[PDB]
Amino acid sequence: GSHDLSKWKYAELRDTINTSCDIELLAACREEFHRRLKVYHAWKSKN
Amino acid sequence: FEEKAIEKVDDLLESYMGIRDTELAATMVELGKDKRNPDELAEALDERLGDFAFPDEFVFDVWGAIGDAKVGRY
Repeated sequence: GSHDLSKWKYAELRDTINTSCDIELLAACREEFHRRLKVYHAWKSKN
Repeated sequence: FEEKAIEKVDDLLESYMGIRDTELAATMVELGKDKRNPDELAEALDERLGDFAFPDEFVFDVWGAIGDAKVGRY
């Protein structure tokens, strides 16, 4: 969605994931949830 | 100071990202301990940990948290 989903708390994401029936919002939250872990992966392997 | 600061911040990490890291959190404490406003903190976070896209409210809570540590709010 045209939400700025970087503003959301980790709780927020996980919750709307297994609550919402909005498929668009779903994929969007699932992606954000991913992004943050992907970025943390990139930081870990460097330092 | 610093030890209680890291905790307060690492908790803010967990609540943002779902993971926990006393190191990454300490990087952030060290980064912004001696700044003068949340923007200076933001500018320094952007240097190294830029890719996280840390939201303003996060950068506020970290500014807030580190502030509380120099005071004794624990």
